Amino acid sequence: SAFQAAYIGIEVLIALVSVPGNVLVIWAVKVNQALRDATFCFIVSLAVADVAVGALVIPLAILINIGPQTYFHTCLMVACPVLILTQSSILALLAIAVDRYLRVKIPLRYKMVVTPRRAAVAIAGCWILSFVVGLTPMFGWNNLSAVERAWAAAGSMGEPVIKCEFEKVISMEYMVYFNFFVWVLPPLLLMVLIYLEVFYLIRKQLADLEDNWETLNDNLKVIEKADNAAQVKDALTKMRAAALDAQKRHGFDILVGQIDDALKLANEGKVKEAQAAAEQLKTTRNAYIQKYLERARSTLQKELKIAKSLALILFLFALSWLPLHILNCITLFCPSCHKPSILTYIAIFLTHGNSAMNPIVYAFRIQKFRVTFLKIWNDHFRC
Amino acid sequence: SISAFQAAYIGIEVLIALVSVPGNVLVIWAVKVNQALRDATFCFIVSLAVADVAVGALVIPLAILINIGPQTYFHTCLMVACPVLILTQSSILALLAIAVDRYLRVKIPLRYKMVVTPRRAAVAIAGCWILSFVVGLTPMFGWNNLSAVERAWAAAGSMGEPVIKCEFEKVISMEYMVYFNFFVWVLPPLLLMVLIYLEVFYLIRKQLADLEDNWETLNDNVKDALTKMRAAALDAPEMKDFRHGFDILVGQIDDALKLANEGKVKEAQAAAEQLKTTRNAYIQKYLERARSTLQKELKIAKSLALILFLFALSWLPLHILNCITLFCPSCHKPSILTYIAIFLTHGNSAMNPIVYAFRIQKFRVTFLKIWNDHFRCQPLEVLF
Ligand SMILES: *S(=O)(=O)c1ccc(C(=O)NCCCn2c(=O)n(CCC)c(=O)c3[nH]c(C4CCCCC4)nc32)cc1
Ligand SMILES: *S(=O)(=O)c1ccc(C(=O)NCCCn2c(=O)n(CCC)c(=O)c3[nH]c(C4CCCCC4)nc32)cc1
Ligand SMILES: CCCCCCCC/C=C/CCCCCCCC(=O)O
Ligand SMILES: CCCCCCCC/C=C\CCCCCCCC(=O)O
Ligand SMILES: CCCCCCCC/C=C\CCCCCCCC(=O)O
Ligand SMILES: CCCCCCCC/C=C\CCCCCCCC(=O)O
Repeated sequence: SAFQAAYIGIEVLIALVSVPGNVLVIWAVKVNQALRDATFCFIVSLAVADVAVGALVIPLAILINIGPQTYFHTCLMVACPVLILTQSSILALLAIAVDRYLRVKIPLRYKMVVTPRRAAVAIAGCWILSFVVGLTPMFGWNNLSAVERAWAAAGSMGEPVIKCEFEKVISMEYMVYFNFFVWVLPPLLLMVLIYLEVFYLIRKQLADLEDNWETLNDNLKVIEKADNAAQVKDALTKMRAAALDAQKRHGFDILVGQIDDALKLANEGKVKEAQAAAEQLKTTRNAYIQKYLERARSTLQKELKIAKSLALILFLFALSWLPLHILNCITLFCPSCHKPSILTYIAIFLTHGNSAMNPIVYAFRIQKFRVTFLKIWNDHFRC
Repeated sequence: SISAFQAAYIGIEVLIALVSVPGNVLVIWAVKVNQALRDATFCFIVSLAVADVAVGALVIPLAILINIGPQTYFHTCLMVACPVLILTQSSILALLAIAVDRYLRVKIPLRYKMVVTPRRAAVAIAGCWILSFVVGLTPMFGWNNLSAVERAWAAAGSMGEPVIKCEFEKVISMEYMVYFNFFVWVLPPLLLMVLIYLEVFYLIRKQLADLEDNWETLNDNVKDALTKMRAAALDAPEMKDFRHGFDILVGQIDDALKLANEGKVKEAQAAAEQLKTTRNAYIQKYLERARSTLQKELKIAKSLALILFLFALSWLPLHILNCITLFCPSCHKPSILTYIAIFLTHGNSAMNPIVYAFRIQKFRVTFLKIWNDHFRCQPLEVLF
């Protein structure tokens, strides 16, 4: 009794935290034009899936818990929404990971590559494939034949009426081989790899800017204290090459022009005059080049900042979801093994609970959601 | 071992669905892309289209599956019967919204934009669907023949839930269909809409009549003429040109009137010639633009009315059939009359897109653009 009330209460509480948060996430993206980006469009899809868990999956579980025995088909139908919705989440996250990859990987062609319509197609695909994976049990892959044998062996007519249990209607072979090994693990590992790559790229790109910045300062010391024009030329050419790398506009025009005006001397062989260019290059550097460096730093570090937040979401997803899979694997491979009910129950509470986390982590980590949620709260949900 | 009649039913259903789904998807497409259709009326036409897409994509397939399929549990047949009830109810309320929107424009044109706002239109839409789900899901809450079938199942002497040939009249209560759905949730909306449109026409025809009255008053027409011209003027980027056309006119009417106090006709003819120049210079624009904008209000109203007429004409037979089955269970009614009634209702989901294309100019131009830009296969036309 009190345990059932506790289950129902915890479920109700998880649902009560889940639904408003994700509705608020979906709200936040619609109102705010600063969140009109591919990443956020997938966060809306991911939020929608979480709203569906709290609004549909958790109520069904409670209704099945408090309810009577059901037909096989009834229990089979009720088992699928969570399979669809959980699958949608994974693909939605994978979309976010590849979107995060593409930005840093192909920044010049990003806007022409990743377009709203393509993002929409990608979204639609996730849901289509999610319905495909989640409805597979409805097509036939289940224990119907296994239960019909026991129903006839017991000697009962018509469709099997049973206590609605997941393991009674959904095939563990399906859950382990099809769902987990094909449709969970490879996306997870691929995403885990993609993020490592995303960090690797950003850290290297940050390193390259500091490399170019230090190269440009280091060679000014070489030019200012050089004996032979050959030393100055070797500095100037590397400074130029560094400037052409750093450019990948008009500050760089003015700089590279002054490097050419310096270089022009080095062909004749006059060091004295080359010091006059060096003083101007320092003026150009401080006039123009600091801006590019600082803005590149800030915009790269902003790419880094989000990546961590989006990674944390993946970590939380994986950490929330892996237990219930491990449980499905150990039940399949070791049916002889006993596994305590509390471990089963906390695993299930973690999965439903995962629908509450995203809105909370967005509020804590992502600045633009924080400012919006406050505005929505103040303007609409304030006492 | 399938009957040619069954094949014909399935084929006609499939064809109706094949005409219905693309048309309404194209209607929903047309409103989204075109900013000229970003108006309250069209926002209800999207909701009405969505309902029709659902008939062709969900209701017609379910009917075919039930037709070709086996006997079902009572609950299965009860569940499958409801979507059409929801969707049909949505249509009526969506049309009623359109009727009152058409009324409000002509009734309160000055305050229309401040009254009928996007959010209010959205709330109104949402309401239609909520109430539609309420009316349509009522049978799922309990109002059905379950107890009536359970008696016969036990009387036959069979255990468990009733398995039966899935028929509408076997699971849905006729009392519900006649008293609740038809008498409360169909007829009053229909009659109210029928009244609203008559009023909408009445207003527009009178407003058109008044402009021609003022125009004819001005052209027929010293004091008795001038006072009527004045009275007509008081009744009567661009607003500046109208304002100033009226300044130039009323100024010349004052310059004419100035003579009438003294009493000199000869000179007043000099003003009359200038007033005709002012009329043809400025006043024709106001008249013609008012004519065009009023006649555009008239043009849509007829199209939207035709949709109501077609809806009522498509839907009333199946209701009459439900009433006569309820009140006269002894009465025999031929199957063809039952079948054409049912074909009409599913068919109604195909009509709206077709009538929009024929009558409404802005949908016609859009459907062509969507066809050309997305669904064109010109190399087949070149291939011929
Ligand atoms: S209690 O023991 O009475 C009890 C009451 C209610 C519930 C419950 O809410 N169950 C819903 C979760 C069912 N379920 C799944 O939905 N999935 C799919 C996830 C996408 C599973 O993979 C799953 N595995 C299991 C168990 C776990 C270990 C024991 C055998 C399978 N349940 C799953 C539960 C208990
Ligand atoms: S044939 O006789 O085998 C046959 C095959 C298939 C169908 C069929 O597709 N029927 C679907 C229509 C069911 N139906 C409704 O949906 N509604 C609700 C409208 C919003 C009705 O009101 C309704 N009334 C009836 C009949 C009418 C005459 C006999 C009594 C009930 N069916 C309705 C049909 C036949
Ligand atoms: C018993 C199952 C019933 C199935 C009904 C299927 C239809 C589902 C309803 C969806 C709501 C559609 C809302 C459309 C609003 C359009 C708003 C707009 O014009 O922008
Ligand atoms: C067996 C029945 C399964 C029912 C599953 C429930 C799913 C309901 C929730 C969402 C489905 C529609 C997907 C819409 C995605 C829109 C995301 C976006 O706005 O980008
Ligand atoms: C056998 C497999 C069954 C497949 C059923 C199809 C399910 C499709 C569900 C939802 C499609 C719409 C998703 C929303 C796409 C729009 C994305 C956007 O523009 O934001
Ligand atoms: C009978 C009790 C159950 C009631 C359930 C009602 C389900 C409501 C479903 C959809 C309503 C939301 C429609 C959104 C309309 C959007 C309008 C707009 O913004 O254009």
